Amino acid sequence: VTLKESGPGILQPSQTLSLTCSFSGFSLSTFGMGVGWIRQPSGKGLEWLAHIWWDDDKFYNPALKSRLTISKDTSKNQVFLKIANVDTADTATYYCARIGEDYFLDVWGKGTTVTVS
Amino acid sequence: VQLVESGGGLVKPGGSLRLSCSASGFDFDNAWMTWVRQPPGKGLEWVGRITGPGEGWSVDYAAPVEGRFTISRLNSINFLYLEMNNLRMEDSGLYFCARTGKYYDFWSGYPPGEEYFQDWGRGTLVTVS
Amino acid sequence: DIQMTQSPASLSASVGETVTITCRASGNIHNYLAWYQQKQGKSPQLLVYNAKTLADGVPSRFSGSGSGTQYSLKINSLQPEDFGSYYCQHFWSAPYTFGGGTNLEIK
Amino acid sequence: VTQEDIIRALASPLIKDGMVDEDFAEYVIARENRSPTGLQAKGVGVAIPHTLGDYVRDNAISVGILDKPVNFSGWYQSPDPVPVRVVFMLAGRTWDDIVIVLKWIKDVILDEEFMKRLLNMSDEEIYRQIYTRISKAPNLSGINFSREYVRHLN
Amino acid sequence: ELTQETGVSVALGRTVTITCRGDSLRSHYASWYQKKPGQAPILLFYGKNNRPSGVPDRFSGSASGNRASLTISGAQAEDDAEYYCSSRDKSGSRLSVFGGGTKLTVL
Ligand SMILES: *[C@@H]1O[C@H](CO)[C@@H](O[C@@H]2O[C@H](CO)[C@@H](O)[C@H](O)[C@H]2NC(C)=O)[C@H](O)[C@H]1NC(C)=O
Repeated sequence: VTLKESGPGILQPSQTLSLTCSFSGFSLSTFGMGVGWIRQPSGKGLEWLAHIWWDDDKFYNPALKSRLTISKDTSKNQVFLKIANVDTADTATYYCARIGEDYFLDVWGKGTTVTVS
Repeated sequence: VQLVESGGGLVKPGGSLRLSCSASGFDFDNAWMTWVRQPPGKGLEWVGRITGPGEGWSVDYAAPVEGRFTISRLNSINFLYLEMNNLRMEDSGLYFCARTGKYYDFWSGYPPGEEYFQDWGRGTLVTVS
Repeated sequence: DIQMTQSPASLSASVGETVTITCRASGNIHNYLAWYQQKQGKSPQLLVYNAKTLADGVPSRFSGSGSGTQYSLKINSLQPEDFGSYYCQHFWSAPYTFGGGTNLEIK
Repeated sequence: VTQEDIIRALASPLIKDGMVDEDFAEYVIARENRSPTGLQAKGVGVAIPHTLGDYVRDNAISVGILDKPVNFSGWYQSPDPVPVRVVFMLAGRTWDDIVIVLKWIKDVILDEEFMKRLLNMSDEEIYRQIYTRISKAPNLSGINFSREYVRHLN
Repeated sequence: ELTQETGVSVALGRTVTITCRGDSLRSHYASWYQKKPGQAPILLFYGKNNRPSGVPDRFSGSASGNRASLTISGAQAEDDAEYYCSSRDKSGSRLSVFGGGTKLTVL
């Protein structure tokens, strides 16, 4: 039931990065299940960016709506985060976390570090 | 509200005839309408019902006449028509044209609800011989 | 949009005392609230969910309370293993925004 | 916090999606004014606006939750309007689809525990439980219901 | 399907009820229509408790179980007529059925 994350280490400003979450031991087709993305700038608290429910609907935080896209693929147990036009301010730790039935983030990954040059 | 039927007459067994019903005083387009018949000396039996625009002009026929009678409407001229083919002796009687509405009591009714006859015309007599 | 306020900005406590933290909503979110604790360099872990129900594997000394727009977490007999950063999350409507949090330090 | 704004608030996602006609809101307000749809339940008051007309393009249920109840005149007459917080806007194109869904909601309303929880749920939870109740029956296929159609009013 | 009494009689000024029986009446309410020979019939009873305009308040319908009835109090000479009960042929069906009717004689 372990979540795994992978993505670019050091990237150039204004390009698009693609962060991929791999799932294992858990099926993303189950009713009531879903997954979201959490960003934590260094030295700051955490903020919510987006999540997807089992039915492939989408919700995005309005403040950054223009720069967030998620592609869900049940086959191969993958979630693709595409974040466009990365600015200096977007340096942060990113986490893949399950939304959970009854609304709670019960399973968290180890996280990944994203640094903007 | 006035409904005047016409087109009845004497037809030999195996023949055909078109009946017409003029309804005025209450609009044709959104209201279901029903045909009912009465052989002389006997009670009523239901003949059939034509639905409105939202149902695709579906027509529900009574079992003893299903597959033999055709009910249709022409809104561009505002008339209701019934075309009968291959009539037999049991089909003789006075045919009435009727308006149909809906009724359902929210807590106590059952789907698909009940249908209410809002008024009836005087009828046209059809005989067989 | 629903905003949320974490209070106090910071707390100061010793080992063995009972302390409380408060998370106040800007709107009526009912019981769709969860509490998490993050350790330095580690992913945050869940403490309590549905405002008052303790999660499996979390010690019984954690307790949620409050109502309406204002909710709180009480932690009794604080031990060395429990220090870190605490956060509340509201699941009433998207975006699922977070509070500013608080750092609880060993004195 | 009047009833006309409530009608517009629940009609909006159906006009945007194309489930109802653009002028649907006017037909349903006129229907409510001529024949009100307020119901006094033994639990909490419920209103079920519907037009039964041919304007609606397809079948849909739009569910609104009000924190501040609004007085809807009773379906079964009576002199006392019923305060309603839960609004079920019902679109459909035949007499039978509306009647069957009315029966389904009737079974929903008399479930006391469902209604008691319903008063305190988020919009997504309402979506999940109504979606489940709709899909459980073999009938009522072909009625659209989406997350956008469940909303809180203010 | 729907069975009615062959015929009944009532004395002038007295109260009688006419009973309609059938199996479809457990789920759906019957409607009542009155026809006087030579005239078009006039509509008498709608659904559970709805008297249409143009009908006097001297009589009303009721139904329960597998029975339905129309109660006519103080019958006058103009009430001599055939009464028809109508309902569904089967519960849940889209076809309507009329029974053989009842002849009401008022003396
Ligand atoms: C619905 O209407 C009733 C009747 O006007 C309201 O009840 C009245 O409320 C006033 C207070 O503003 C009292 O002084 C009256 O005595 C009440 N009368 C009755 C019969 O209850 C009720 O508050 C209204 N509810 C809403 C939501 O508008």
